[PDB]
Amino acid sequence: SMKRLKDLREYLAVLEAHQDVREIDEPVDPHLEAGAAARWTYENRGPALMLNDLTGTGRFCRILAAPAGLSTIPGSPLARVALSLGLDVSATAHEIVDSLAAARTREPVAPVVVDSAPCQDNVLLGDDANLDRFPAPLLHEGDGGPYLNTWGTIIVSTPDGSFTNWAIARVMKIDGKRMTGTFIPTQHLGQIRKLWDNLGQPMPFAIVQGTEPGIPFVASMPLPDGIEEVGFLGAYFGEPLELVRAKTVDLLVPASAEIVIEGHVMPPEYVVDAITYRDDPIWPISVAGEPVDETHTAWGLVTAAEALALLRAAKLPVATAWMPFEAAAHWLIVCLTEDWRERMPGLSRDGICLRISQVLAATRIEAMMTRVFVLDDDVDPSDQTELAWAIATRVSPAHGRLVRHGMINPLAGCYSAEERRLGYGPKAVLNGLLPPMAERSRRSSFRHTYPEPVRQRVIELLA
Amino acid sequence: SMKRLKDLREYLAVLEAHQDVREIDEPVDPHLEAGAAARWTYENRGPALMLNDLTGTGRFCRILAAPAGLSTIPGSPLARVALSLGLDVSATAHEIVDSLAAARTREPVAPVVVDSAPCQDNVLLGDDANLDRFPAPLLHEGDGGPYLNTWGTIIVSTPDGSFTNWAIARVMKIDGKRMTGTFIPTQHLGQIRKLWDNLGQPMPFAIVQGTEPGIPFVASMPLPDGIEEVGFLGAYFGEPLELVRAKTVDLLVPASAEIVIEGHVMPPEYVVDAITYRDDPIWPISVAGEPVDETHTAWGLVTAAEALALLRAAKLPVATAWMPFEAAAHWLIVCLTEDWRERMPGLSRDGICLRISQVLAATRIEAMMTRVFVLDDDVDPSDQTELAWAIATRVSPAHGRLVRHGMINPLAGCYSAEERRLGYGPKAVLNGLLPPMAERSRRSSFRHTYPEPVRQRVIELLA
Amino acid sequence: SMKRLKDLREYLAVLEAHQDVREIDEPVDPHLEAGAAARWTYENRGPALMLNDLTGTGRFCRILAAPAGLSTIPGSPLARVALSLGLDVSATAHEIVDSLAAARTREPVAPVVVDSAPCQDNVLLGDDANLDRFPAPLLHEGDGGPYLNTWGTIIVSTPDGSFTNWAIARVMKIDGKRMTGTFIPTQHLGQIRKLWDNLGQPMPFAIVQGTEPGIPFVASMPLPDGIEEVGFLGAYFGEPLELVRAKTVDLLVPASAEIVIEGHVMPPEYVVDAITYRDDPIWPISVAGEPVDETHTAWGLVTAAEALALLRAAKLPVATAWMPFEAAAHWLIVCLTEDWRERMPGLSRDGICLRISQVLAATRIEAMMTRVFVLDDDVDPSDQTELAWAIATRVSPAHGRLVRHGMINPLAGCYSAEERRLGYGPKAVLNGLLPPMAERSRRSSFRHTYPEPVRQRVIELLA
Amino acid sequence: SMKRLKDLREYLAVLEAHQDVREIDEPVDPHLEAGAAARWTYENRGPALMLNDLTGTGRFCRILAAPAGLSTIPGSPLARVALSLGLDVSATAHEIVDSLAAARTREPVAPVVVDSAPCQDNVLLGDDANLDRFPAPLLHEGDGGPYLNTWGTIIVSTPDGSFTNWAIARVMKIDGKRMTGTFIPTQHLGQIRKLWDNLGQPMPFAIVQGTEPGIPFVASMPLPDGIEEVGFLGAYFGEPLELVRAKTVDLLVPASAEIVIEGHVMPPEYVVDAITYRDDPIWPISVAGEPVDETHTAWGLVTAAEALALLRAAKLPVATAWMPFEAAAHWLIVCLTEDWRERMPGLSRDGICLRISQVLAATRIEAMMTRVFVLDDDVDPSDQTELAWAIATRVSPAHGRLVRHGMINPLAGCYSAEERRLGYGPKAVLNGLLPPMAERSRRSSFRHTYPEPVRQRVIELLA
Ligand code: NA
Ligand code: NA
Ligand code: NA
Ligand code: NA
Repeated sequence: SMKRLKDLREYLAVLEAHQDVREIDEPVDPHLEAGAAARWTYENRGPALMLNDLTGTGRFCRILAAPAGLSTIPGSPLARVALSLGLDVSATAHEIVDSLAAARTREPVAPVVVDSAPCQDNVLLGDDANLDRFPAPLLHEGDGGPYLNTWGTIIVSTPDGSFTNWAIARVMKIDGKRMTGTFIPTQHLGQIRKLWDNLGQPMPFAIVQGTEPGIPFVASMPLPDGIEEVGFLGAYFGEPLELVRAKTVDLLVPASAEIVIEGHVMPPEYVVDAITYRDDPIWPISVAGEPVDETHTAWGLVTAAEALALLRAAKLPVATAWMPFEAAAHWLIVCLTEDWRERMPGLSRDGICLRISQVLAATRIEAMMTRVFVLDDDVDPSDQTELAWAIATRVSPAHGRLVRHGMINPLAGCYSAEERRLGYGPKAVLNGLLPPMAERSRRSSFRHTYPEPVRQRVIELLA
Repeated sequence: SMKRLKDLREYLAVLEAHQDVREIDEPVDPHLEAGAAARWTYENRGPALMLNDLTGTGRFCRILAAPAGLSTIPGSPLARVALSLGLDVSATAHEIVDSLAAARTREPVAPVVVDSAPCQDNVLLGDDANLDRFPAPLLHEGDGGPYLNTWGTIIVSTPDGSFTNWAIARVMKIDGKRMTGTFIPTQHLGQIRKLWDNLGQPMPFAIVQGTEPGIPFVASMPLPDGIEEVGFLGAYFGEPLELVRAKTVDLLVPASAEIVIEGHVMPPEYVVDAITYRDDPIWPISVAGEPVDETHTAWGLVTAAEALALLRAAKLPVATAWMPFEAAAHWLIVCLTEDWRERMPGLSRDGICLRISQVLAATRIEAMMTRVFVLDDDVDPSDQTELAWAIATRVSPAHGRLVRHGMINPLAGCYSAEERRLGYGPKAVLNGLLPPMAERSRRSSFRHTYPEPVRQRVIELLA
Repeated sequence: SMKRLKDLREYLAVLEAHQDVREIDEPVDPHLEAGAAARWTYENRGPALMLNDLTGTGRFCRILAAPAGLSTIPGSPLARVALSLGLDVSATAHEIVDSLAAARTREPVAPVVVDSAPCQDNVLLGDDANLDRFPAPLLHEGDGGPYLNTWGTIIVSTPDGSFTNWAIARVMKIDGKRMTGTFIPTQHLGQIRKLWDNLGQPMPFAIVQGTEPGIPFVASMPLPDGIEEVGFLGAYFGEPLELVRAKTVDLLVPASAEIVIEGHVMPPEYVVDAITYRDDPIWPISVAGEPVDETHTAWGLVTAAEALALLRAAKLPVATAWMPFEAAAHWLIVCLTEDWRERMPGLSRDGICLRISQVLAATRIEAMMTRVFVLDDDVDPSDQTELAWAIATRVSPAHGRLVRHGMINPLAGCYSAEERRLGYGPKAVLNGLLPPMAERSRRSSFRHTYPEPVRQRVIELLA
Repeated sequence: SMKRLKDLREYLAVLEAHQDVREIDEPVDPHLEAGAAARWTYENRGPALMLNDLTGTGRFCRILAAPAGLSTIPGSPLARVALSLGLDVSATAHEIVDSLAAARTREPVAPVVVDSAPCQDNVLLGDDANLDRFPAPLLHEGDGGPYLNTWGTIIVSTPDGSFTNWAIARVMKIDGKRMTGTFIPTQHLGQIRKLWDNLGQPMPFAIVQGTEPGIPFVASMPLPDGIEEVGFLGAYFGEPLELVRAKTVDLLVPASAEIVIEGHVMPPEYVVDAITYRDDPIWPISVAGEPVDETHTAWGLVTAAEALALLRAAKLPVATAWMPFEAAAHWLIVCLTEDWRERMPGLSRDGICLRISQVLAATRIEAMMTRVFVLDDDVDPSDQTELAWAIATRVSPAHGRLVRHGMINPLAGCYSAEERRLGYGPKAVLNGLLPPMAERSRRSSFRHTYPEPVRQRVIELLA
């Protein structure tokens, strides 16, 4: 019973109904103010912002800030993530990652090609296809230039057209016709780009902004090599995604897009050949930084879902997995089921942490995990206070730490200059599992230390 | 310019004015319901509760739950602590610990003896001095019996009457005339009790409930041997505390008390000889458990203030110290001033962490510190999210950890059964200090990454 | 100016001249006594033994015990290794590993095919090719059966005949016509066996015993995939090795062999089709166990030479590398040149240990290195006492340790049952490098603390 | 059945009988050559040297070098230590430390005062008591000046004359009448000196050279406060030591001395008032440095015996304790009895290492132990190769390490400049204990892997 939102207009109408989006009619400068407005919103847990009037381009193209920031909906901080993934506004952290991990066990659903889409109501070709017609947000003071892609999806196919990857990567503006961005060889955009370099031809590309809200989550997900995001999205929502043919390149793009930037990557510069957009386009942005923004609510969250699916595929009894937002997507929490010993009869607590480390180390996501804490599932790892309490009271100050050295996340902060320069540094797995213990010996709180009738009576008096 | 609240009535009238206390007129059972009501309040950040009607004793003696729990006052979660310590309702974590540490550098102020006090308006002697007249709260299902003292102060003097210690220790009820509690030889109540055992005489004692709100904070503070709490309280508030002579023992007690239990500790059982109380007495309780209760807001907080004073007395450039409530008073955070290298020219980051560890290890509080994180003072350690972000992004997953083994806190959770049985286990100091770095290279947030006029303009549009 | 010994007779005549081989004319039982005689010899640093008379087969086939054990030659414990590798009887540990590592930078020398060889003076075919004609030594009480190969070389080619690997692996006798041994898929015998399994044909093989003494050292060496041992041996000695065609299989075998066992590996059982041998054959054995035997003098030694070549190929300033015999080939010592900082200007001591760990982790030999100690080259790592002194006085008891977890050596002793069962466990790199220090501040000994004339004068008086 | 050697002449006559002392009749310079001659002797395991003719003083006073260096006696490297402690020339490492630890459980034996002694046959008083009459050896190039005491004993009493400590401490010559040396407040010479400073009087002292060989071993032993060395020596040998009254100070000195230097320590300079000596005096020296010298054979050895006695007094099942000479007295090895689990039923391997660490940390010797390895007693920790093999094959590369930080040995090499400057650094306890294992699963050697008759038969053939 999914509640898939089919485009950004539907997503915004649902946020509006829950008073979780605010319109700003005063002029906002894309030079630093739009980015600062997004940071204020994340950090104060404000409503998403629709910047209706931007210096330089006026009311032509709106900007959506904090598209999946923490929500203002009372009692539902994950509501933007939940709604983006077609779940109830009050879906829990565990229901979200479990829904994504469950879809990894299902067969991919091929998309369907539609003849027309609102994203092509307006078409700009040749010299008219110029990025100077749209906002060029300078998101942070020290950035190298305007970051045109922070929440949109890059689409590239292999030369034969048999495989297509969808990915969010940062793209910076050079001028009105050119953009640039990194093509890491360990990522899929780079692997596909190498195939176009071997044939000696420019790689065709498309960048879509403001699609249905589920796409940027799956485009952030580190799926295995050879698994298409569009197929996974189809299996996740239980129906085909509708794609439309691009106007100047042989690529299929989401029909739900607000804006489509088409072109070729020269053998790294993106060259714009066409820009298509629906009437009154909206360009979402994501302003990465300290917690909590979409680096944490989308990228780290879908990385936790992928870890949960990989650990379960290795038959480990993992109740849930989560990348705590306060740890800025540097940490993975792995919670084992209460009966993990019955499910894995031959291993001690140290043994199951060794096995988790071994399984995670064989996957694509291992370098992202600066720390993995292994805990019992009486802890909700999305509850900041309960998670800090469990780590402080269950992880020894000296033992239960399994260090590995190898490839590291170059964006992670906890590395020395030498470790960064070598791309070689430590990653740890910390054992916070308890021995078999009665609920009242490991807890001391309202819900764990008082009989049901006493709690009921207190709830009647106070709630 | 202190704003000292002189008794519990004044404290409660100030909480009432800020809508931070709620009266419960329905009957509440001291058998588990009062304790459960206190846990619900802590965990939901509710107003302090005045339980006006208790099963067994009716409206005779009221119970105050969550006397210094987190406050409901908007934007002021530490308001109960701040008001208890005579500070503004909005005093920050740093102003609180800094005010306490500043008083450790001042000369003690001797108390003054008053002839009469409201705590002696009603006097019960002999067979009338029976604890069965007052509530006997069973605070948690598995407790050994009713805990009569969780927030009151125990007063004991040395045989010569030259030195008096005030301390909060748990006291359990045996029957109407007797109570029991531990007398650890490493603590001051035990050290003073040994002097009464050498002379072969029962130690006189007094337990006061519901005093002025500052007393339980200083009675929780692990001050050095030979420093009286009453003298420190006097130096802290900048005026003498008023004491009154006890009716059946040669002891001075706070004139601000709600209830005074007098007696002798038999050579360990407390035997009640007299009970005195003011009209409509209030018996506060503290229901220790998971975060956040007075174990964290008072005991861990005053332990952080004592650590800050000890580190500063060793000439270390410590900006602030704090025991994060989410880590259940297991962790100390030590923040160094930005110019610590100018102040300590001969030490590297590792060197200053070694020095901090050496200084803390020579003090009475070292065994309580399961982990100490050493960080820069651009982090507010009382901000849960910023603290977790700083630890995750600045503490290496492998290096910068200084482990010591020795005496441990027997109540701390992060120890194995063998470490607890030996009383011997690990304590760690973790280095999260950064090399010299520009603000924009170590931060990415609203307040650190945008110019003042851009932030002002965003605040005008959104706040 | 190599001094290559061309067969086992020449090797034995050189040991005889230095009184480093002893003949035992009394009968010795291959059931445990030959193995026990080899252990006594290793452990007491006795001469190599020529067992002239064996129970069951009499004087037909002699056994050579401790072929490369520590030598009795005064002042030359490595003499058997040195002579085996064509070096002077007094070649140092460093000259040995440096000679092997220098040959890794030279082009391979193709062997030459000779028409006849002494190893085919006697030929046994069909039912006559029966292992019951030769000794079947039970080397240790608890072994599964007789180990026929402990010091001989297994020869296998790829189906096309374009690539040949030579390797020492343990082979156990089943009966007179069959033997068995492990074919690990991570080793070359297994990788080549997989190619014969794909075609669905039995893999032809040959096992040679008692070849020229240099062959078992290179057959123990973990060379990169695609580097033939015969080509390396040729480059090392500076001349082609002479091979002869096997009688019943399309394989080339060393013409210097004492015995040649030919056959096919059935898709794991070795089936004997022919046995050829020179008059008065000698079957060498190696009896692995505690230090010091050929596990240490040959396998660990050639593994240190391969590590030295790999570290130098990555441009690291490595003076020498060594696997100390007392650590039973569990440890690698890496010594840096005195001017390593001038050669690697951008790295601290920690940084160069990180780089060494990164380089070693990318190679085939990483899992063998349970511990790597990185030291200065003022330490001779082949001097037991100086090495223990340098580790104790230069490796911090807490810091400078870089742990990695991954594949482990299943034969290494320092792993728990769970780490062995998972094949996953810790390997460490320990930093024992000093800061720049004057010779007299880091040494206190005869050769480092007294002027040249004072030492000369003492040598004149005492030596 | 002790074989106590009563003076240095008897000790030297016993070494002579075993060809373990060599006389050098050629002139040797005390300026560097005597020290270099001692280093050559230690490092080449040469006989002890009697330097009969010294530049400057001729044949007046002989020098004994390497008094307890490793012995030349075949199969008995510890013979000088064994003979010094009244044991058989072939006493094992374990018999030596066990004999010393057994004496710690016996009542002290008061000495006896004799009227005359050979050490007073020649008496120098006033201006004749001048150190320029005796050799002034400059033992190492960079020393601050001549070290007059390296193997002799300093004798000091408390002002009341109720307690006397005997200790070896380095004493440097200033001129003919004055010497200097450190008086560490944590050591006994300093503690006794503080009592003479409180009364405002110079502390009388005596330095004895060339006593009976057992005295420098006990004068090196870190016995508890209040245990006199003379009483311990008496209990160890099972008879009273004979003392003689000093000529110019109220002190008793060993009657077995070669030379007695008497005087007062000025409130730190030793001032010489009298020198007494027996005919043809011998002045022994000890030239500390790299292994192996008396720092290792005496100081570290008696420290291992004291650790063995302290661990046994805490009821730990310790088979033996040893400070390996190759680790330069930086390491303690603690071996547990095979049945330690039966003797300590409630502890795991980690638990017993925690308990050992806790017991050692409460003693005077804890700061000396940079590393403690806890092993099973199937390992002889005095066998260099077996010890290195056991550490490499039984101590995990990552786990089983218990680090403590605290006071360190300022002479130990394994500390950074910051740790030395603070006097604060890490000390580790490493767990090398095995789970219950059959002899053949943990050993592979001649004595452990072959039946008794097979070994007997091999010994008959080869030994
Ligand atoms: Na992708
Ligand atoms: Na106190
Ligand atoms: Na090979
Ligand atoms: Na002493």
